[PDB]
Amino acid sequence: ASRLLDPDTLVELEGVNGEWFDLTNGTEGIYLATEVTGLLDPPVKATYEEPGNFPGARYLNHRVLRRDLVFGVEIL
Amino acid sequence: ASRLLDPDTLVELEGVNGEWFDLTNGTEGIYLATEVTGLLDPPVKATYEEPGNFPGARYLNHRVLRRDLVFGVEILNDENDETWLRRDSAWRKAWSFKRDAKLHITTGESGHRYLKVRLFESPTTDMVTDPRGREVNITKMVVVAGDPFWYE
Amino acid sequence: NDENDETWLRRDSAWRKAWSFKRDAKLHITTGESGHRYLKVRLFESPTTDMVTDPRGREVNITKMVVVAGDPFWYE
Amino acid sequence: TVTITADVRDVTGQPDNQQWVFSTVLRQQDGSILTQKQVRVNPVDGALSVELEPGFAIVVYGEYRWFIEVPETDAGLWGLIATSVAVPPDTSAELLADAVNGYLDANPP
Amino acid sequence: TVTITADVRDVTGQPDNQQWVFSTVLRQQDGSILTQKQVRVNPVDGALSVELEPGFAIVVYGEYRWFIEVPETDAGLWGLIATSVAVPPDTSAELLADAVNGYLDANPP
Amino acid sequence: PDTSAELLADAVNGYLDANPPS
Amino acid sequence: ALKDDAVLIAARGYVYTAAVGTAAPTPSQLKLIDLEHPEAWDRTGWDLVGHTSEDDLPEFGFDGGDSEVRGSWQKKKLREVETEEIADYVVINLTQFDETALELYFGPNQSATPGIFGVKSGSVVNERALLIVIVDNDVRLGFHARKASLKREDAISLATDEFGALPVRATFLDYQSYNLYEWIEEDWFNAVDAPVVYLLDLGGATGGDYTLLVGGKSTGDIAYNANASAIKTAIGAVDDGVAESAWTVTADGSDFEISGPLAVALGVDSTTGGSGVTVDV
Amino acid sequence: ALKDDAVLIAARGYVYTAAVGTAAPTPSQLKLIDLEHPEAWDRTGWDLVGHTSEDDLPEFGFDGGDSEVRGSWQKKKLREVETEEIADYVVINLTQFDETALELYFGPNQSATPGIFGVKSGSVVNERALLIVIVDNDVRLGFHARKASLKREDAISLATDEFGALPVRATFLDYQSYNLYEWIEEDWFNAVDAPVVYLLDLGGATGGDYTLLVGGKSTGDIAYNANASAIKTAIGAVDDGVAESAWTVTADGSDFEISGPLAVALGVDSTTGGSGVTVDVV
Amino acid sequence: ALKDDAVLIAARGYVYTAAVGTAAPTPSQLKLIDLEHPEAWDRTGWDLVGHTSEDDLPEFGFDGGDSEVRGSWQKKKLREVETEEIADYVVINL
Repeated sequence: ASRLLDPDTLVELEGVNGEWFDLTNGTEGIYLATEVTGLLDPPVKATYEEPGNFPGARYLNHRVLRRDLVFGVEIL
Repeated sequence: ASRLLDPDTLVELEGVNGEWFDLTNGTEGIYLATEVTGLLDPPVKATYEEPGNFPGARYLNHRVLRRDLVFGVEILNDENDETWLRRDSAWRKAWSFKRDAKLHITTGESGHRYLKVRLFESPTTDMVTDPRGREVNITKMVVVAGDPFWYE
Repeated sequence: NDENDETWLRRDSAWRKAWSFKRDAKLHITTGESGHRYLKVRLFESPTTDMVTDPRGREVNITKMVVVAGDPFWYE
Repeated sequence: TVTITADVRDVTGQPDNQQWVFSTVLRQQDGSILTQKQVRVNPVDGALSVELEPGFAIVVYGEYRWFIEVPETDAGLWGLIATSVAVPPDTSAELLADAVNGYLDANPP
Repeated sequence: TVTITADVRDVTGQPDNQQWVFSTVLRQQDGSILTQKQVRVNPVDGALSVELEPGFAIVVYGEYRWFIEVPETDAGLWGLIATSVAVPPDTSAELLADAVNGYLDANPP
Repeated sequence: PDTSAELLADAVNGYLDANPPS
Repeated sequence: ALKDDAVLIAARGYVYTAAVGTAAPTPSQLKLIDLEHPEAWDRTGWDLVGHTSEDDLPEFGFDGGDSEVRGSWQKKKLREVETEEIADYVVINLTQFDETALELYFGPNQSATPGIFGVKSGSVVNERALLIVIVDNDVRLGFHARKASLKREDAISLATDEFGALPVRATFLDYQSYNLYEWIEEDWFNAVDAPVVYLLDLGGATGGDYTLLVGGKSTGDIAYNANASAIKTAIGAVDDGVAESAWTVTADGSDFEISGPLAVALGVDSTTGGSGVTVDV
Repeated sequence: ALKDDAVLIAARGYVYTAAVGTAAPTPSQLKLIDLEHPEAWDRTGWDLVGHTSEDDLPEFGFDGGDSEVRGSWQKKKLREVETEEIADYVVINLTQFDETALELYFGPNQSATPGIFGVKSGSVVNERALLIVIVDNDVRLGFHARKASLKREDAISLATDEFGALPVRATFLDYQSYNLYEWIEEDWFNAVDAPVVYLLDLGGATGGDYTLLVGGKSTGDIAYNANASAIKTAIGAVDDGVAESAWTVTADGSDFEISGPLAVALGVDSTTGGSGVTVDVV
Repeated sequence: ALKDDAVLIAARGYVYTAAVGTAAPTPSQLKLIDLEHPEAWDRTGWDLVGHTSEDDLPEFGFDGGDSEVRGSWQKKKLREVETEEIADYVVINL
């Protein structure tokens, strides 16, 4: 019936020198901003062919592409 | 004189592992979410030639193309294994690029038909903020029927 | 969208049956000032309806027609 | 099943082959369940002909809806339409008989 | 375990193969946990049969929904539905027993 | 939920004796 | 100044509905029907909409109607043209909460149980015929529309010290080649140049009796020798609301001048001589 | 006019919330229940919301309802079409600052500490059933929604000389094939189509005559003794378009029941003996 | 109808500021403390803001909070969703 939604989601970056950032709690002064693209599923290119002069199309193949992540960080 | 329009339309998806979703009643916590493109007639390419100087054109061919169905589903964020996260992953498990799911449509006056459907692009949720913190999320579906007709 | 076999579903179905890509329908126009002429017309794209919500639950629906006359004249 | 028929024309005496629709309320008859499927029937150049199960049926044509009692012998469809009843079949009593029959078929003496 | 069956037809006596849906609340039978699942069954050539575990089940078919008690031996499906609709759980044992008596007097075993 | 089937069974079994069998 | 009799104060009025396409009272009937009992009059099928707001009278609005003057290239103002199609409506403020008013506001009751009005999430089609009678002393406007679509205009008003309200918009729609709507007064629209006098001629008949159809129903049979005052009472008896004092009969020889609120015609004559009796406008 | 008993002043009223899907009191129960103590009555689990604004009353509303008459290419007006879907709500102005009002305005208390109401960043799901009873004299119009979602409509307001307010919106939602909401009153909805009757009582008179008004105009003279056929004659004989076949008159001992398409009243009494004549609405 | 004692008229009131993170008086202390002299309180660090308007009392606003009903393709009203984050504020007239 009545409930506040507060997820236990914790996001961290481990850097190329083994430095760490908590982007959920901002103990390094950095937070993940609103508007993230590229979490959840990676892009897929599906491929179909025309069957000659007949209805529809036939499945050939599909490939998972590189994952492009677009985000921002809020730096105080 | 006065009337309520309340159609008997039932929309169901059978997933690639035989998992079922009622997208009308949402008993699995998932509903079909407003604007649907690509039910009703399939796309057709009609070819005409317009050669020389005579008035108008000649018909050459017409071909039924693949259906690109575009739709969304609204997934309610409830408690335990009825959280948005558990439901959107149960939804994702029903679909494949390689195997056909079936979309079933039933009406009182025309009966039952189904469409064989696959993913054409990866299902997508907008993430302005953490979706586990949202009350409802819409997952956007771009799906193909390569055999473009509805079967009994 | 009226009742029984006069529902929108049944009329949009009867309407769709009148048309094809291969065979001509005749669009007939009559006026007092020129009398009667007709145009030989075929589908060029499949008829489409907006489905923001289930069309059976809508009190009126527009079906969009894109049609071609490859013989472009109005005939007596 | 019983054969119900009519001959169907337009005002100029040419055949009219638009569909007639037959249905019913959900009920048991001869141990089968009759299921409310709407059945579309084309006249064959006039000559509408459909086999129907006796008792209650719904007829639809264009704008019209009629409730009919199908006889136990062959009949003309217009006679059944002219004699059409207002909405209700009195189905409440049949379900008790169905229950006691189904019970006695499941655990007889 | 128990086999429940019917023959299902449209108003013309031709088969109707639309799905019947079977469910139950979470409960225990012979050591098994039985779950909230919905199982979809199609009649084959108009013949319907489904194995069911005895006790409480939910049957949905189009707009209709019925709560049935599946018996410990094989039975016709419509008798279980007729039992659910004709004689609700909170009925008077007195007047229903006299109604049963009245039909038995009209048609003994 | 509670269900009717035992009640109808008792009523039919009762009258299968109270109007004796043949 | 021109016609003071046509100047209108909408002091009281009535709102009715009926099945789509039903006819209103004729202009000669509207002048005499009992407005609180629509079951009493001959154009059957009308029901009262219930109480309506005492302030906030019916507003006869419209959507669209935006217009341009079309100009030539040399600044000549040629003609005025409509850019959007005028959709006429009336807004009606209902002020009783009976099923009569809720069925106009929400559409048909979705509950079967006694004492409940239910509402659901579907789309509703709610088409009616509509009649509004505006009463101004002894003047009576009718407004009639054969088909109006009904919807919620605004939300339900509630207050501690005023009547609650259920505001509906009635939107006029086309039906079977009739007018979209009609205004009604015998005295103000398609008015006659002078009061109509009918001529009744006995045609040289002698003996027997004859029977007029005054106002579209049969009179009590009139003897061939009846004088003007005898005809005055015979017309002023099978009334349909018009008393004897409303008519006037005058004569010269075998020719009678008949005048009054309703129509006159001849139904039956004993046919005892000459041409028989006849009537003309 | 038609039913003046169905005209409404919202002079007092009560708001309750319950767990989602909770049944409201029946139409027959609503005429009797104690509105101050919802813990007492047969359909349990309603709690009072607390005090609410005594002049900014419960305000119904809707969003959407954007609607279009669409016409043909030849300017015929075909039908009227919903374009934006109707979303339907009530606003309630709350005037207690107890936790029972704050749980509606802010959602669940995020503190366990006695004396503290805590609020956090994040979205709240706040579903209830809602019941509103509106009262004027002996009339009690009920309104029920099985599922409403509660949110802040506007800022908390404070004044030096008026009760401060927490404004909440309750938006109605679909649930388990029930109606979206219901209006409850036993007298007003799915009621009996009972015909109007006028009871003519001759008062025990033993001489003279009387004259009814039918449709607001006089009949002739009716003798103190007359059968239903003589009453139906005198009523039908009046100048209006109503036929003597449309009226009905029937006996009940000393009194006649009159029914028909017009109002009936007593115009003149010239009877002798008895109380004098009376005709009354049944 | 429930608590008459919980109905509030804000006839007087006091506005204080402290360094970020400072704890308020406990619910029990707030019944007892002298409101004109924060120096006397057990929860130290509070200081009065000065006088504030008696016409323009503290206004508890918020920005955002625009919200929509999510609805099925078959018109079922499912749930309300907040479109924008509620940014919550008080306006004080010093």
